Amino acid sequence: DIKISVVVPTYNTELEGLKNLMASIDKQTMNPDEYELVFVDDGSTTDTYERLQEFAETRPNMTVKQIENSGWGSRPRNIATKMAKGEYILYLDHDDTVFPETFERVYNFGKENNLDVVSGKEVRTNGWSWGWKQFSENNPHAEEMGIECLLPMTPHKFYKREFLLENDITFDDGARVLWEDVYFNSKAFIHGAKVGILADYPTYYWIATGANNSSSFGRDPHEKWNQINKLFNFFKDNIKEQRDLDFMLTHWYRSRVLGILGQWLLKNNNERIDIEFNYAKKLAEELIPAYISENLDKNNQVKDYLLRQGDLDSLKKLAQIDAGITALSYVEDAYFKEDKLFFKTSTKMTYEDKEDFFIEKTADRMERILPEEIKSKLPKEFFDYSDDLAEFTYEPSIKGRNSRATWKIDGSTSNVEVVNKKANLYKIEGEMSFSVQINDYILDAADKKQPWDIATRFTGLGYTSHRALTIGKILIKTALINNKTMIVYKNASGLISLDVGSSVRSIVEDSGVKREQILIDKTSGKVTIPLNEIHVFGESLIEGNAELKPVGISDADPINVKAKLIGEANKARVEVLLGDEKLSGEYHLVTNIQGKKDKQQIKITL
Amino acid sequence: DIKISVVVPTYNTELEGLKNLMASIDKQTMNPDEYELVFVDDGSTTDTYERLQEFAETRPNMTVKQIENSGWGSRPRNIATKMAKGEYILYLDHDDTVFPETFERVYNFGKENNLDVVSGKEVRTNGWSWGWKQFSENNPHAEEMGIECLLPMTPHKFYKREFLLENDITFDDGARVLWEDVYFNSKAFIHGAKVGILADYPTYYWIATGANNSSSFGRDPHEKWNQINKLFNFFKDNIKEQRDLDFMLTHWYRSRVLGILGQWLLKNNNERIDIEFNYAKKLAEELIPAYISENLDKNNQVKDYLLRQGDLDSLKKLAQIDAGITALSYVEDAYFKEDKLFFKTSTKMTYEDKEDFFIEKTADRMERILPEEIKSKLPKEFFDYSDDLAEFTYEPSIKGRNSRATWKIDGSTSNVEVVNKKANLYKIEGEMSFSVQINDYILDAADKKQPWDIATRFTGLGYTSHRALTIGKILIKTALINNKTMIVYKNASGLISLDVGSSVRSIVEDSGVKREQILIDKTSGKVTIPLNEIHVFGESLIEGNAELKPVGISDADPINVKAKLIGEANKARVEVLLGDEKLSGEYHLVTNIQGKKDKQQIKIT
Ligand SMILES: O=c1ccn([C@@H]2O[C@H](COP(=O)(O)OP(=O)(O)O[C@H]3O[C@H](CO)[C@@H](O)[C@H](O)[C@H]3O)[C@@H](O)[C@H]2O)c(=O)[nH]1
Ligand SMILES: O=c1ccn([C@@H]2O[C@H](COP(=O)(O)OP(=O)(O)O[C@H]3O[C@H](CO)[C@@H](O)[C@H](O)[C@H]3O)[C@@H](O)[C@H]2O)c(=O)[nH]1
Ligand SMILES: [Cl-]
Ligand SMILES: [Mg+2]
Ligand SMILES: [Mg+2]
Repeated sequence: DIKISVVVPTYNTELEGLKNLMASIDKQTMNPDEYELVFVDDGSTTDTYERLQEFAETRPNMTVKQIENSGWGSRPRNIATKMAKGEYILYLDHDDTVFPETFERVYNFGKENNLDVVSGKEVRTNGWSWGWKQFSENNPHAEEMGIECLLPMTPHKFYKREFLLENDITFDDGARVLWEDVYFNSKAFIHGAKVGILADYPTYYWIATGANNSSSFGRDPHEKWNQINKLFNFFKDNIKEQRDLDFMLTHWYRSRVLGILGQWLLKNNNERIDIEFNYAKKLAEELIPAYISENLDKNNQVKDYLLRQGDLDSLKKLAQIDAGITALSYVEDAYFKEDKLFFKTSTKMTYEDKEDFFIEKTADRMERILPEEIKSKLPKEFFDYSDDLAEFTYEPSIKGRNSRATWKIDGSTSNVEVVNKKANLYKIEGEMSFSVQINDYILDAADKKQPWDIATRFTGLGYTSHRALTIGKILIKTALINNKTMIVYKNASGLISLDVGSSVRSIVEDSGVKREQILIDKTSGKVTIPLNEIHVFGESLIEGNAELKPVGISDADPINVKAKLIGEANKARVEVLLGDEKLSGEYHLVTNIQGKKDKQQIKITL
Repeated sequence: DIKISVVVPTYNTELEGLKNLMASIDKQTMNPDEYELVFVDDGSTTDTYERLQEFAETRPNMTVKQIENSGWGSRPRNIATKMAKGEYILYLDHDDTVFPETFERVYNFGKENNLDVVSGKEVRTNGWSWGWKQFSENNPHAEEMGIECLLPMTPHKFYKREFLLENDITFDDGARVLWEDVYFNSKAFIHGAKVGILADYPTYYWIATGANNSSSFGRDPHEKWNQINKLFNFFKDNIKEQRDLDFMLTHWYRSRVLGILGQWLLKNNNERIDIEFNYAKKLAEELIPAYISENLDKNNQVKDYLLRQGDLDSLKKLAQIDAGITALSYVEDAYFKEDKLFFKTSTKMTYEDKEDFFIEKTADRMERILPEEIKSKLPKEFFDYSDDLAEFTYEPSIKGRNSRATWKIDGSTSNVEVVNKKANLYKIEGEMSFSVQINDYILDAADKKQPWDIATRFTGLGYTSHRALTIGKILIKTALINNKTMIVYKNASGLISLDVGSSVRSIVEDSGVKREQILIDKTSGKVTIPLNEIHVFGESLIEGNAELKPVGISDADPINVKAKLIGEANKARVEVLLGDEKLSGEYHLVTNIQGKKDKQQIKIT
């Protein structure tokens, strides 16, 4: 009785990625006798099928089958679903990987709460978030929130196999379609799936390669909007719950239809803009009710209005007025305190991190700044930000540079003010203070030695700016906290990074060394090297080593000796143990804690 | 009867650079009967000597001579100076050029005021200024200021030949030559030269190339500092007036000795740092008197005190703390009013255009923010800025992108405030308002069709930040002012540029067209294309042409037509006068005013 079936459609699969896929499944904490691997090759030209069988040689739970090419992943996933015998199915693409505890955590979460779909936290290579809303907390009763509980609607979730089979839930392969994972997840919810969200552990890594697509399907504007029309018609005809239908109509109208009416207009030729604008206008009139836009922000209500009027020229004019609106955060102070790293940051809305972004106070109204030729074409309520000045968000986030996983940094406090800069003009300014407990984000053992990058997420007046936290001054601060070496620093791009476990930087080199305070107890053979500036909390002992070379003998072998990085009584030191090495004269001394050597140029005389 | 002699030392000269040099000499407004060219070739490995003899065949006023290679430009200039016959000598290098009206303006200024040296405005390829202080106004009595009137001490000035001969002022001839033009200018002032500054017209273009400033001295630390000791010994031995000695001592101590104790410490290896620090310490103790440090700003006093204490570790920490301090200006407003373009800018001292730079208030002192380890080692007055919160400057400037010439924009009002942001911390914020009268900077004819780049200059607390003016939002605004097409815009690098004369952009393209208000007339064959967004001041009548080409023809060869951009009242228009040419049909209309053609998709049938 198999707990999990891994459905993997392959087609001309790149060999290295296929090997990484196999290693990520082999390293599951779940016992191998309790999951199943089903690979369906979709008529590959490469030796992919031969290699899939070569992989299946060593695995009594991996099944491989070859069919002729179907042009997409829908057909192989459906056949593999009919071949599977596990309780839950994971649709794993041939270029992705899975985190090592995914199978065990997901199944126990699904079995305990009797879930039909488990939406586990998904990681993507690029970006500072993915599912920032939906992956914010575990929710075993997520389907009570509505169909939103399945976003983002990738197919990389865990589905109850008998639920799919009893409701005839398959990927649309009889027709050629984009967003097949959106159809698949919506059908799952329409038939009443009990959904749970597992957000406290990264379950799936969706990897950005360089060859994600090479087909003629979807690249032209006519096929694109044919697919968009088919998706909206699918919602209006199949979603029976009014709340769920309104969510899907609002979410997809805002992102894919109104989404071409902003900066997109500045990145495309007039021939393409004219084609897509007419399609979008026609869809709004034909499929999108007027009430959908009443629950949108002021800016999206402006785009919706001008779209239905065919006033593309005003939209182009608005795209240029809006070009560059953003909110970058600067570090006001960064310091360690007890076992945490503390930050104080500040931001404001600007054009491209330069002059201030402004709104106007006219009478009792807080208005968007527009030329009077634009304001004379719009309902006056659509550029009035009065009822929106308290809807600002300002939050920190972190991202592991190895795992690519992103997390919100909890416990932060912020405050956004609408301040009168000059005359009747108002700028928007934010301040925020937060701390980082690095253990919150260390889930796999690999996470203990990793660089982390800090970012801030600012939303308001309809704009969203999620950008790396930055600092102008040189920032280098080290800490030895409960056996964790930590270095917060301005990296070479001017952004804020945090190294933990000497992944990229040397804590001895960044702390400095009191050279004139080095002690040499030659009877015990112990060389003590006090570190200069370092925040030490708790007791630490990190084993490492060091290298000695006789000065002047430039070709000499390193003399390998043991070393210890010690934190105690809020001081840090490196102790080098000479041991049985007989030494006489001056020597270069280089410490090697956690695989990172210092550049302090230490010389001792023995 | 020669007014100017042009001394040109040559050595393996690039042909194109020499041809440009010869071209800029021929362009002089002065009649060639009143100037001469004296070339001394320092024994070139290339054909440079035979190229010089070729240009001198057609010009009777050019003398060419070759010598054995001396290794530097000092000896060839000295030899050309003995054979020159003019009243004034200009030392011109084999990779530079001269502005068209230099000879005439310099001689007239020098002869009117009986000057031994005319220090004319020098222009460099890179940077937003050159001689920002000395080249700020004309001064026929510049020697009243002291030896400072000759900075920057390049050899690219005009020297009365009789004055050089009578005082035996020659270029330093040696096997190891460095800053020879500093000695030459200093010796000129030591011998009591009447100096005049010609600031209102750019006289010399010192060009940067791919082969500049590559020699053993200045590339090797031991020879570099041996030359620095020669220069300071020269100052104390030869300069006799205390005012001039104090200036040269302070200037060169600050810039070349203390100048390695800042950001230089973060760009060099510890081996070279130790070598040059010990040289700098020994030189400060032996050649620089103690009172010299009292002429310096607070940050330089700190560097001087820690240098004499040999405290390199504190200096390295201070450089780390100081890294990135700057001041970037943003456009708060930019608009055309009357005949000028108006700007409202703002700035604050920051680290790399990010978080604020702060100073800290304690009791009655405005202190630099420093760690206690360093504050404990410093005299208390040296990190107290309170006496220096008054001496901020905030000024605008312009640079011609073709001529490379830089100018200060006058008439601006600015205000720098020290603002208590939070707690006891104080930031430094400045506001500025200025206008641009482009006729101020149009001197030569080529200056009419040029891009102009705008910059701001901020100084205070010992920092100097001269950087391009920048804007984030899309900025495109056009103007037609007294027969001038002017377009202020954000360029491809996010900086403020002003195109005058359509050197980059089509003013019709950026202005828009009232398409429905196109007045047609077969009575005279003149169509009228009104312009939408443009600031029109005064009457304008620009000349140009246009084309007419039908729709959808394979080998469509257009027909050329006359066009005129008209500026009348507060509105602007294009008059594509046809008269008599072709027949009818659906054609296009691409105007071509001042060599720039619009792309607004105009069709007339
Ligand atoms: O003719 C084909 C083409 C693709 N595939 C399979 O389709 C999957 C996705 O292909 P991939 O190269 O990973 O595309 P991506 O763009 O990275 O994948 C995203 O976009 C796809 C297209 O919508 C979705 O199917 C995926 O779930 C989604 O992660 C893989 O298992 C392939 O083997 C086939 O089996 N046959
Ligand atoms: O063996 C040589 C080498 C150079 N030169 C001349 O030296 C002059 C300056 O050299 P250049 O190639 O122009 O270099 P730059 O770095 O541009 O020159 C700057 O730096 C020089 C060294 O201080 C000064 O002499 C110059 O005036 C100054 O413009 C030119 O006229 C050369 O022909 C010679 O006569 N003989
Ligand atoms: Cl440009
Ligand atoms: Mg993929
Ligand atoms: Mg040169």
